[PDB]
Amino acid sequence: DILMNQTPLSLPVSLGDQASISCRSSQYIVHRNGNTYLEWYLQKPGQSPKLLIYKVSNRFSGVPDRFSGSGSGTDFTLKISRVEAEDLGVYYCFQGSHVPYTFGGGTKLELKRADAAPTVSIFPPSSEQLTSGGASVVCFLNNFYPKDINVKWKIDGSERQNGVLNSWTDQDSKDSTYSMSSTLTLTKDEYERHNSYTCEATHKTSTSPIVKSFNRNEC
Amino acid sequence: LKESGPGLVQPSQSLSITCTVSGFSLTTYGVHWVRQSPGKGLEWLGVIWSGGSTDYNAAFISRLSISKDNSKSHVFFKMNSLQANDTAIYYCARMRITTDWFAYWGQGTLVTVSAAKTTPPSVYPLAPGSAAQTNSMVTLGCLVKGYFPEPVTVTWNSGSLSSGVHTFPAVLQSDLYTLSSSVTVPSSTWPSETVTCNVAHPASSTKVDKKIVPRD
Ligand SMILES: *[C@@H]1O[C@H](CO)[C@@H](O)[C@H](O)[C@H]1NC(C)=O
Ligand SMILES: [Ca+2]
Repeated sequence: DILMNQTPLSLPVSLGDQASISCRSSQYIVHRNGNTYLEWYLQKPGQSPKLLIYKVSNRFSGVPDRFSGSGSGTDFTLKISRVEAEDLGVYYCFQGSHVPYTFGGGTKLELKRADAAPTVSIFPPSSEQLTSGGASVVCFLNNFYPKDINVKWKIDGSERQNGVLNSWTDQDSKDSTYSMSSTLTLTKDEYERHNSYTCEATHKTSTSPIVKSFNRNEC
Repeated sequence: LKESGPGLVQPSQSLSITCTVSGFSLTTYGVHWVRQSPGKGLEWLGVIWSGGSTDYNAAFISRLSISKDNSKSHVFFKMNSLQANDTAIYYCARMRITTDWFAYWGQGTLVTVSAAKTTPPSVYPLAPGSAAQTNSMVTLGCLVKGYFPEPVTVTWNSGSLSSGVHTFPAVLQSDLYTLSSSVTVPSSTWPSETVTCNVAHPASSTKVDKKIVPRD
């Protein structure tokens, strides 16, 4: 089973930059009937993937000069000479040499901008929810950049992992920031066995984590 | 490439998608099938070759068949024993390309795997904690929990607070969808002036409004 490793995972760029995405395979991508099947696909949000390069280096119809592909064996590279806004999205390589055929994990091309710390807001369970026998604690982490962030729930000084659902927005087309909601859900009874609830966010903009918490006691 | 199939299948059951091809002959070209799980990248499932034989991704080979009818230009994707994590967009496609013409993809077919009946959401208003600090801006929230199917529509003061809203993609757990919405307003506007979450769920024909009141 051929593993395709794309790097970087995330590539921030300013419009007009040169950009390079790398794809390394775990086996030699050998020819079939004289054809080397290495292909690059771009997916923009809300759309089908679309072919950019096929047979390693060949631009597909309607694909601009700025896109080029190269490589052989186990090392392949897609290059964009000067990035436009229409190129922002996720890029996937694909190999059609060895069954079963495999995509890489994808590389997200995103717009660079000035760093921005998340606005963190934490919310105790609604009273109306406790009445139904459930309890969900909700943390919003809004308008940060870069995308890289860690979110950790703490209950009474203990990291908690079960019951946690996360969800994120893609890059905002107004201000180029990211946002995220984290939701720790427990039974009413488990929620009542404790008092201090904390959402902790580690991010580039702060040397020590950004913390928000409440005591159930107070609500 | 035109696709048809069910948007909704129940966990133990099967899934058939039809891909109707036009412009090329299935006697000449293979057709591939690919999918995309909600959080995830593209994944290759299988191929049916021009000569009629098939190859598959090893994680699926035991429960997936691709079949075709050369005369009616149909390709069929049949998969057994679906599970919640088989929820995805499924595409048919031409791949392993040798020339520009004939490299089409299908639109994609969204398939959702769930046991749940049509279920309206529980909507919960989220005021800040009693001790939370006040700055110029205050953030409020809405939790739309335990509904099925997608979509819901979340507005704040009937759309008037659009700027400053974040609505987050729903995530599917235990057969039901849950999503979150945050709005951020000047502290001079709340709690002085009323802020409300309006939630609509077309499938259950429910419309629910929920005032964000401080906890006393
Ligand atoms: C998906 O969930 C099913 C049912 O619990 C499980 O058998 C399977 O291992 C899971 N597979 C993946 C890739 O998550
Ligand atoms: Ca074969």
